[PDB]
Amino acid sequence: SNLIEVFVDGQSVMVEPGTTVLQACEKVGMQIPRFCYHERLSVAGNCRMCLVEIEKAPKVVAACAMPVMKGWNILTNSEKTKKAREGVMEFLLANHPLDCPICDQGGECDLQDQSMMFGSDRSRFLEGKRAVEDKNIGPLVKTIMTRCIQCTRCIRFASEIAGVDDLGTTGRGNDMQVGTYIEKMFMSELSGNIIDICPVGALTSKPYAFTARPWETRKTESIDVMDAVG
Amino acid sequence: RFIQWLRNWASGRDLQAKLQLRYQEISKRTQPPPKLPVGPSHKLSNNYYCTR
Ligand code: SF4
Ligand code: SF4
Ligand code: FES
Repeated sequence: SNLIEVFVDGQSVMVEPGTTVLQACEKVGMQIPRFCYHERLSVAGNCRMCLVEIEKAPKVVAACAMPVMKGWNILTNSEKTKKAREGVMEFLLANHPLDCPICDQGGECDLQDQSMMFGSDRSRFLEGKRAVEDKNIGPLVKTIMTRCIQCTRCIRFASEIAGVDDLGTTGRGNDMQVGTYIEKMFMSELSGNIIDICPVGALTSKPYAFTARPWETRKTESIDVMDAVG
Repeated sequence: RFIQWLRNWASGRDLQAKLQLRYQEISKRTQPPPKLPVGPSHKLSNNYYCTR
């Protein structure tokens, strides 16, 4: 009742009528690459990394924002999907500078755990690499806005849960930027909690800045006691 | 000389295959700067992933 069997790689599963292709393929234990998407946020689509070749169609669709019709064959690995996940993640790895000796998210960036598995082998660009300038906002958010692959993820968070309407999009085409037009500081509750959301190492912590790389720590779970909600 | 042929009566006679390469006709040095060819499908427009 209230379901459609969709053959995800030729294998049945019953979802709600009106869910997403991403949640369907994640239900059967698979990962499609995720840049312009978050579960705890709204949904946009302007990275165009999830691209699956749907069966009985010459075109390619993106799994972020579309419903699922009567049961398709969501052909995950094809000889054309790998001509797309290689495709998009060759452009955005060009207009970007050669950091990571010094990029402080250097052990967990999503241009670094996608780029071994998916994507191409070498480069053919071979000169270019625009370089914008940075600024300061508060004494907590160490700020390199050069890297900033414009996935529109920090931007919606101002309209999301933290209701401070502060950020925007300034520019057109190749040249757009993310930061505040005026030099207004941005600080309230949750204001230091953006540096987890930024999926590359363009945003990071100010006191933590230059200490140690994230493959030497020992992750032990615990609880903080500085408030009554735990 | 007379100490020479006593080495040539004993255990045959070699006179050329010395146990040292310390003399001449050991390769001393090499001049040119090297450059390496980059061959195996390193190029573009056909060399392309999902084929390899
Ligand atoms: S901070 Fe950088 S990575 Fe994060 S949403 Fe803005 S442009 Fe994209
Ligand atoms: S954030 Fe990504 S692209 Fe930038 S230096 Fe780190 S791994 Fe490289
Ligand atoms: S993954 Fe966000 S649009 Fe393709």
